[PDB]
Amino acid sequence: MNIFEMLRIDEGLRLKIYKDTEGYYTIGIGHLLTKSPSLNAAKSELDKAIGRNCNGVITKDEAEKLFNQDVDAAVRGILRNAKLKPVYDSLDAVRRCALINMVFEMGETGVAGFTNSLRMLQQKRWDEAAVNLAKSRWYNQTPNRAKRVITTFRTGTWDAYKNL
Repeated sequence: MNIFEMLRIDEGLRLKIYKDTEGYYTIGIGHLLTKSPSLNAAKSELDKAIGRNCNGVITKDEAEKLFNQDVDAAVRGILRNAKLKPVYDSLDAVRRCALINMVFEMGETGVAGFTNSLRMLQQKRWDEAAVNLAKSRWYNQTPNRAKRVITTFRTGTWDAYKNL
């Protein structure tokens, strides 16, 4: 298991504009297009992102390209961020994937806001961090994906994805 397989499990693969759990326009593997209510705005962002007139539809190849871009931006973002970088540096390889996952989903700014949990992760207080992370809108809105990430932080193993 690796970061890509893990996020492919969490986000799915959709070749047509769809709406996320939050109501927004997304395509491919969790690639948010816009928070705007306009399907027309969405289609315009899509064309812009792809470099072609897609009309809401992309190829599997295009989804993967987007995905590669997103994962990379997530990693560089953590490493350029003063709050995240030190937590990432302190972690083992598996738990590193978990932070990557949170950042890809919620942005650097959003994860940077989980002050307390980041502090417990840096301190290797696995159980306490898992308990604090669950006290979030994040967990309440998408409990199954949140539980998988949380278990990954708790155990430092791929157990929660192993079935999936």
